[PDB]
Amino acid sequence: DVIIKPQVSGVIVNKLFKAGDKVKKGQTLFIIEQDQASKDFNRSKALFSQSAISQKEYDSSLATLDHTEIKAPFDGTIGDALVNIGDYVSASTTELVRVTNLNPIYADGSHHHHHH
Ligand SMILES: *[C@@H]1O[C@H](C)[C@@H](NC(C)=O)[C@H](O[C@H]2O[C@H](CO)[C@H](O[C@H]3O[C@H](CO)[C@H](O[C@H]4O[C@H](CO)[C@H](O[C@H]5O[C@H](CO)[C@H](O[C@H]6O[C@H](CO)[C@H](O)[C@H](O)[C@H]6NC(C)=O)[C@H](O)[C@H]5NC(C)=O)[C@H](O[C@@H]5O[C@H](CO)[C@@H](O)[C@H](O)[C@H]5O)[C@H]4NC(C)=O)[C@H](O)[C@H]3NC(C)=O)[C@H](O)[C@H]2NC(C)=O)[C@H]1NC(C)=O
Repeated sequence: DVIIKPQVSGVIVNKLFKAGDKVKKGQTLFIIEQDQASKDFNRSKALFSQSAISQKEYDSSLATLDHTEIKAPFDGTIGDALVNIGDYVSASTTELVRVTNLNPIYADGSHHHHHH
């Protein structure tokens, strides 16, 4: 009784899942690219340990258009795909795929919390 939803709004990049297969708590299934990979989540392709990329005038293409992998909420069963790759999608509202079986598990800690 749960539906797989992303964390942002952008465009599908890929799908590492199957129709009628099982899922895992934190298992990648979908992917969406957006102009916002959080300020404390994405680790970016690489870093600047030193003068290896010359950030002084390095390229910007290597630091943008990040991607957000959509991992299942909890192990169980996954249905089919509603949309396809290369198709723009909205925030969590996008119910491309849904998960069935198992109980509704939840235990994250990224951001957007009002429990203090
Ligand atoms: C997603 O993909 C992208 C493609 C990728 N980007 C690119 C371009 O490819 C993204 O990576 C980028 O973004 C991430 C995070 O979003 C990473 O950047 C973070 O980490 C960096 C270090 O590696 C930087 O942080 C450093 O600089 C800041 C200031 O801007 C902080 O330092 C300040 O504060 C300190 C403590 O308060 C010091 O100040 C104290 O000492 C002085 C000395 O006199 C004074 O007395 C002060 O008054 C003191 N403080 C107090 C309170 O009294 C420090 O000197 C000061 N700097 C300045 C200039 O003033 C930071 O340290 C943290 O600071 C906070 C509060 O400031 C403190 O609470 C923490 O304890 C402390 O850790 C510095 N850290 C280091 C290790 O040097 C970035 O600014 C930081 N981001 C943010 C939002 O803060 C990544 O490296 C980025 N890459 C590039 C190329 O830019 C990628 N990921 C994400 C998440 O987007």
